Amino acid sequence: HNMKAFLDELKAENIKKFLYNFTQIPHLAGTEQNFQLAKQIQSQWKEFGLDSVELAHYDVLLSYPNKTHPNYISIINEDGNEIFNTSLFEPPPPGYENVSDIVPPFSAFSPQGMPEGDLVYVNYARTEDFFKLERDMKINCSGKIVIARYGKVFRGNKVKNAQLAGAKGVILYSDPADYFAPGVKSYPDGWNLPGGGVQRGNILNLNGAGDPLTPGYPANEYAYRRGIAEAVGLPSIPVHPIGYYDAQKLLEKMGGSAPPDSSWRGSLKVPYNVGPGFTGNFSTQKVKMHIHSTNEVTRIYNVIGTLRGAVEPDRYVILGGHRDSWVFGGIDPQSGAAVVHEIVRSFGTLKKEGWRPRRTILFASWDAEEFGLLGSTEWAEENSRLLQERGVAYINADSSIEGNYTLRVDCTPLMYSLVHNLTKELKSPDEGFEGKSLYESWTKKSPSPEFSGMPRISKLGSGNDFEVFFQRLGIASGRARYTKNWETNKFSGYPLYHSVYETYELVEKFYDPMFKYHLTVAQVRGGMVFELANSIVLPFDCRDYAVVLRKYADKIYSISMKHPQEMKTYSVSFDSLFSAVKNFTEIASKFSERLQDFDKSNPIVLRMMNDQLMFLERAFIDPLGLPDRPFYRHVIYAPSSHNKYAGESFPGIYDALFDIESKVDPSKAWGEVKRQIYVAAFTVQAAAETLSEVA
Amino acid sequence: HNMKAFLDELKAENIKKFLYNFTQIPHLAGTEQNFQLAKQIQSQWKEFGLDSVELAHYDVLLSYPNKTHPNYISIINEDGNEIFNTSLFEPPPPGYENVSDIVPPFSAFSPQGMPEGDLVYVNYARTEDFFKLERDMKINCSGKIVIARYGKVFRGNKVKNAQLAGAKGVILYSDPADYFAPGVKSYPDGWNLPGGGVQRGNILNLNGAGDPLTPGYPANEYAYRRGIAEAVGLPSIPVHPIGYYDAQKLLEKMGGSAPPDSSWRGSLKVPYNVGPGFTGNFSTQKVKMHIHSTNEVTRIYNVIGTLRGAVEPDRYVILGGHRDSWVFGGIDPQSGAAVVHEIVRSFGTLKKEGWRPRRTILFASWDAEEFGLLGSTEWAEENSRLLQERGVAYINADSSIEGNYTLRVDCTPLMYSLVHNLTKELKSPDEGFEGKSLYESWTKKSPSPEFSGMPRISKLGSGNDFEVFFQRLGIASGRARYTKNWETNKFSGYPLYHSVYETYELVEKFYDPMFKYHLTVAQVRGGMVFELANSIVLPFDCRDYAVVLRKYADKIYSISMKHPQEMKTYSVSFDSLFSAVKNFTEIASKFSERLQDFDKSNPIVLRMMNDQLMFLERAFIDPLGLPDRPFYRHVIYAPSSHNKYAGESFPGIYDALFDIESKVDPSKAWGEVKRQIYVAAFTVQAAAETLSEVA
Amino acid sequence: QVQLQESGGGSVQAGGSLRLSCARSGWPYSTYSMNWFRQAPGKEREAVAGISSTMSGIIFAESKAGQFTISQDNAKNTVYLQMNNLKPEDTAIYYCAARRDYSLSSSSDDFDYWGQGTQVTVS
Amino acid sequence: QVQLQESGGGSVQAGGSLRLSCARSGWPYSTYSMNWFRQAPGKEREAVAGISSTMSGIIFAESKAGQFTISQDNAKNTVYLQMNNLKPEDTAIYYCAARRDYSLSSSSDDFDYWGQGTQVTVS
Ligand SMILES: *[C@@H]1O[C@H](CO)[C@@H](O)[C@H](O)[C@H]1NC(C)=O
Ligand SMILES: *[C@@H]1O[C@H](CO)[C@@H](O)[C@H](O)[C@H]1NC(C)=O
Ligand SMILES: *[C@@H]1O[C@H](CO)[C@@H](O)[C@H](O)[C@H]1NC(C)=O
Ligand SMILES: *[C@@H]1O[C@H](CO)[C@@H](O)[C@H](O)[C@H]1NC(C)=O
Ligand SMILES: *[C@@H]1O[C@H](CO)[C@@H](O)[C@H](O)[C@H]1NC(C)=O
Ligand SMILES: *[C@@H]1O[C@H](CO)[C@@H](O)[C@H](O)[C@H]1NC(C)=O
Ligand SMILES: [Ca+2]
Ligand SMILES: [Ca+2]
Ligand SMILES: [Cl-]
Ligand SMILES: [Zn+2]
Ligand SMILES: [Zn+2]
Ligand SMILES: [Zn+2]
Ligand SMILES: [Zn+2]
Repeated sequence: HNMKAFLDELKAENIKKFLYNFTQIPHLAGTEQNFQLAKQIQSQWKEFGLDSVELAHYDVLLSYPNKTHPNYISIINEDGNEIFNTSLFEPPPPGYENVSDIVPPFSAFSPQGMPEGDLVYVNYARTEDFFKLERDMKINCSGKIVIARYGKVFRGNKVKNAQLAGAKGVILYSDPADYFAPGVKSYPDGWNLPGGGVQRGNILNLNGAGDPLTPGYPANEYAYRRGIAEAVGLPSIPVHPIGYYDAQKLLEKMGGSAPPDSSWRGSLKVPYNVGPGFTGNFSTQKVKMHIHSTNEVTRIYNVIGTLRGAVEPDRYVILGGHRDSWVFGGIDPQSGAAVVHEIVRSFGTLKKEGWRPRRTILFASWDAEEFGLLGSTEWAEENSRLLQERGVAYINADSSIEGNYTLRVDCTPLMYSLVHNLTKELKSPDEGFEGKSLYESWTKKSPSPEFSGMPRISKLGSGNDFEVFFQRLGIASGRARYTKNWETNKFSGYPLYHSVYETYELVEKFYDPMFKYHLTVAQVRGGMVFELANSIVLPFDCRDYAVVLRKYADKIYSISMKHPQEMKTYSVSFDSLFSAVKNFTEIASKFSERLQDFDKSNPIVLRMMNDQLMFLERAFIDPLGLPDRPFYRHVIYAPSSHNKYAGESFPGIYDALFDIESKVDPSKAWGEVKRQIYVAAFTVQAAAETLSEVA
Repeated sequence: HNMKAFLDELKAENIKKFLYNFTQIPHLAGTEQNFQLAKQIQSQWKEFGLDSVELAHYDVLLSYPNKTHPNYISIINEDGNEIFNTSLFEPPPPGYENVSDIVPPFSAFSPQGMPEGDLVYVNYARTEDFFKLERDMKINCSGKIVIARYGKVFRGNKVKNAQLAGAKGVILYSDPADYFAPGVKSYPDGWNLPGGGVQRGNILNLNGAGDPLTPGYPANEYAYRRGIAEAVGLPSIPVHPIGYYDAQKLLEKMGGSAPPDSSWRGSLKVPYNVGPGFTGNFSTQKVKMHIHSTNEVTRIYNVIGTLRGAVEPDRYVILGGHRDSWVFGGIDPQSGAAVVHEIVRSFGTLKKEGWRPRRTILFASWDAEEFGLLGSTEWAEENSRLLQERGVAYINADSSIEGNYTLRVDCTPLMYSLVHNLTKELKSPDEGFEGKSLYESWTKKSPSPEFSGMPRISKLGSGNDFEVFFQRLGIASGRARYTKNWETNKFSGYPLYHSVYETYELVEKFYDPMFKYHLTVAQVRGGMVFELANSIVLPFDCRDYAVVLRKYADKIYSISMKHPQEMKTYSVSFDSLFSAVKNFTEIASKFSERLQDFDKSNPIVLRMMNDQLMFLERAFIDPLGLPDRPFYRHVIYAPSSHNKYAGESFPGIYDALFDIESKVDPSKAWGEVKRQIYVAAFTVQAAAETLSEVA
Repeated sequence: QVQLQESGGGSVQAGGSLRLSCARSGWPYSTYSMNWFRQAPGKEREAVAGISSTMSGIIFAESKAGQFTISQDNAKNTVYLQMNNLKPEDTAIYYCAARRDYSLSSSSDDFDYWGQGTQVTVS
Repeated sequence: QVQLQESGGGSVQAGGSLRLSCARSGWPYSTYSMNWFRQAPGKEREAVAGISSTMSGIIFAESKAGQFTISQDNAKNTVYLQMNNLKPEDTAIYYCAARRDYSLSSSSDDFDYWGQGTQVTVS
């Protein structure tokens, strides 16, 4: 009946029990254990009180290693004696030795082959590293194996850059300079990465395609699948990840040119040379990959639960999240999966007491997310014609604890205000803020760089289940989770990310001993969904969108102004974008004024205003999409192409301007820049006119 | 207050006066007179009672002849003496000699050039004709001037086929065998086409792209326009149309090979030879084209008027129609324009007495339709994000009278029931039906080929302002008019189509002396819009869609079954499509039962149901679109690629199957067929599931 | 009535150029087309070149197309016919032939209003 | 307690092949790393080849890449070290070294649990 009852119904002990449940056997996607977990989730959600629970299923292309023929990297002398062999598997965490179906570390969707060549250190394998490699260091990767370090970019971009350079193969490794927090013991006696720990993950470049074999349509039984040679974003070279215990042996013999800069140097006791091949003593010795992993179309299952809306049953508020894991998923994703389970239980007990939401709530335990967000993307593709007309908002729930310091929220500007209000009502679990709202602790620990007294809220990027809903469909999304100190730690993710050591004991001892942070994240997400699906008027604010639009326009304008002579010569102008932003500001102000004064008793007019707020977000969607990326259609927040995961807003103009000084034909590039400016200005003006007076 | 008052308010004398007003000076698009007519329409609609009337304006690429250098096709001897010159203009109709700004006949968007070569008769320039020339008749049209005859296809396809054949230029002409009704005198003393009469029209192949220079976005002031060399669907060879009085002189000297068949032969007293060049006496003589027409970006104006909805102002019911003409447009489009004007006047005189529609009515006088549907397409592009969420239905009103025999309706299956009901209420103006409903006269004169007792309703194709709303946006559309006896006259269009002789006297004397047929068409369109925008529940029926879907599936299945060995070898199956159709039938039945039993008093539930009905049509839209045609997105009713204007439903599968026995790789073609079957089945199933229970 | 007043006759030796101009007085119809007929002293009547009110023309004498050209102006309701490099066989009588239909034909029967005629002698 | 039982001792002439198999008993820890240290009668101590519980191996004596090979099995909890084309200079004492951390190193100081030793006299 009240949100306070729902918030007080959540319990940390239930989160603890669910996390213990989901983190005892491997739950890799496409396996039998994942199917059993999906069945258990369906049964428990049916018992909790959900109106309906179903197991949607799809047949998607997954990748598995050959259990008979393990993958490994070797060092071969002139006669190919294989003097050094890499580790075949990570040592199992204590209390899990007898557990079976622990897959060895591998890069999903890597092709096969036996490539031989010389090693070339490429640092983080970014575009800048390949530039300093090529246009400064006079060194060619073509025909050579390239070894890189995890961090600062997605693995897919690493492999794509290595392919463009012409390398035979990629060896990804994790350096202690980026995944070993100082003063922290390794996993058996702490939360740092040991020498055998290896990070997993796909190396695909689908650009929001979903299933590689079915671009644009769901992979049901009666589906036509293209050839693998014609598949979307399939890597063409073998890739295999190792721990730093083995990269130490790989890079110790490395000789040739010295590292360009101390930035390229890591923390391993290694000269960190870049020159192809080893020292002249071991110049003859080469590196041979051994990758035999195969691809196969297997069946994945998403659990979809429905709680019908009392007043507006067609409006869907979705609480997503994925269930597939790599080995045990003690944090990713079962930490958020337990929170989702407990939120469902609280909703179900409120339903059993007699309560019903005003708007329909769709819960979703996705699958095969670690394989390219396959399950959620395919489900959204199947139900796109429904979600585009009925999707209020989406609330992603991935791994909820990343560190015990402060909250972290990534959401669309339409939710900012709501977030703040909810964060004002809750309580701060952090020390030094007992008896105080979580809002003030979040603000003090994470101040906004552009405001005072307001907490920092980052942008919504990609790489999770919200991607299909937000970047293609255009449904308002939000994520909230606890993380590390943004400034002090300075390392990517967490040391045991996507590792065999991501067990339950790690979360129980080194990340959340009392599950108060899990409880707080559960309260945040549950109250967010509650206010989204229960408020009479949708808790959306457009003035925040106007403000951030002006900020993004100024940023892109400065980036363009970096080339004043070129813009003057080709008459590149940004007046249209600024006029569109100003008109959006004015129209949003007038729409908010109408919202403040209107009869809420009349259901039809209230539906009118709520539909306007709903479709404001969809107004930014470009039907044609970004160039070469038809499945990225969000004009404002789509991921960039070149500097993805670190890119700026207005991805079209930003991508057009990127490295524009290196183009062979400046006129064509600046014409493309003008075209993207025109597209952005028209999209902003149209999204503004969406909020104008209705006839 | 009542539809009966609205229908009784419409008068034939007002139609006559409006037609007289609009059919006295030239109103070619982009000229000053068109702008003055737009201003007059705005002022009169404001006086009638419309809430707001605006002049939307765009800058689109139009084509005009050089008034200093007229176009004409010549015959040159060995020394190029130009022994025969074509007619520079057609004689003005009587009483219109002093009228100025009468543009000479020309094919819009034809490039320039002075090509020389020999002549090849290509009948109607269809694909089958070129197949007959090259596969059977051993004729290479490359390097030769192609002359064709108007009919049975679109001019754009004629020019495209001539381009693929490799011709230098195209000469279009109207044969008396296709535009001269027997026993009918020419225009000065009848309604038949004289020898000077020339049909005009664009020769573009935009595939629903609108403005050639701005594909996908409106042509506002801050727009980036591609180079004309990179423009969409621009002809690459000169094209110029003539009358048969000059084509007789062109073809009398024609020699070489005999005509393939009497089907190729027309009615002119010429041998109708196909052989390149003239006979032996005039073999040296050649034909030289003189085309200097130019392209230029000019401003066009659409007139948009709004009547705000009393209960649901956000739902737009649109009554479209275009205002641009070629010379005077006595029928095309000023008959529909006068009907729209009188409908607006009746709506306004009902509004001035307190009445207001339940849903918003948007009236639209489009522009530059004869130039590629430019005005309506650009306006829809600008307002796409509004129409996709608010567009109930669109009613196109082009030329109203095509003949005095019987009614003709082309609409989506969602309107069939409504189309029947209104037609039962109205009266039949036809002879032998005094005091009889329009329904029975329409049924007897135009029986449905499949059913009995139901009038024939054809499909919704393309080539008019409904195209952008239906084939891309996915808004339910409908057209009604009066036409000729389908089974007797057997000639395309009408003799004076797109001609200088399409004057007011023609309509007043030989097509509608008493304007009772115009009155009946006005009643049909007005009552259709009235019931569409005024009914509590939208008058849409999905069972008709299910029935026609099954019929189309059977037809495409038979066309595929024409190749049983190939389908058996490649395992081509249609079971998915049939299962989708069956599920659509069952879900439509259940949804109709729910429509019969639901509380209309509750406004929220009624809004839910009407939203489902509205978005049923939109569910058929494919976001990716048909291959090579991103702007044709209707899965069921999109125009075909090869045999357009005569094609079948499910255009993807039909196009894939077309000439599949001539493909070099049968496996690839049959895989494409399977892919299109998969796409169609998924689209049908999704559109069915949009009518399922709402959570 | 309609009178096709002919003028421009002369007698010039071979290689000369003659101008045969004629007006169209009293023509009440909106549409017209007329032709220049040539009859040799010892032969039949044959067409040479016709023009129409639609600004369309043709020369039927393809053998001597370069020598003969036809032009008109509706402002003067007049039509001129130009000789090039005259030859002795061009000595003939030239008639006007005007008719309602805006077509071009070599048949003398289709024309009802005929011109006065003009002798042309080439030595 | 942990004991490294050694075997495979043999004074085979030049070109012979020996299997030095050693078993690890009483190892309580989950992980392990073990190494083969060869000491010549007149030289110091150096590493030859090492293997880990992660099924990772390395050969330290690069000159003997083909002659010497290492292969461990945890089912019998032992490791095998194979000779090829033995040479007189290979006459030495071979020790087994075991350590907690599952890395591979040539340092004799890291290893604590040391083997019994085995004499090999290649003649
Ligand atoms: C694994 O490798 C073996 C080696 O021959 C092969 O027989 C087997 O088919 C492979 N497994 C696959 C490809 O699934
Ligand atoms: C938990 O908090 C303590 C105290 O701030 C910190 O030392 C420790 O590293 C944290 N553990 C994490 C972030 O896993
Ligand atoms: C029409 O042709 C004349 C001939 O030279 C040219 O001067 C003029 O520019 C042309 N008009 C155009 C291109 O609009
Ligand atoms: C009008 O109707 C009469 C009688 O059927 C018919 O002869 C005439 O051709 C019609 N006129 C048209 C169709 O323009
Ligand atoms: C045809 O037109 C050209 C150019 O206007 C002119 O020179 C020629 O004399 C004309 N010929 C005829 C027969 O009208
Ligand atoms: C490396 O693996 C290969 C294949 O299993 C094997 O033949 C070789 O002896 C191994 N080498 C080492 C040093 O473990
Ligand atoms: Ca897919
Ligand atoms: Ca456009
Ligand atoms: Cl129409
Ligand atoms: Zn995750
Ligand atoms: Zn993950
Ligand atoms: Zn029209
Ligand atoms: Zn038209």
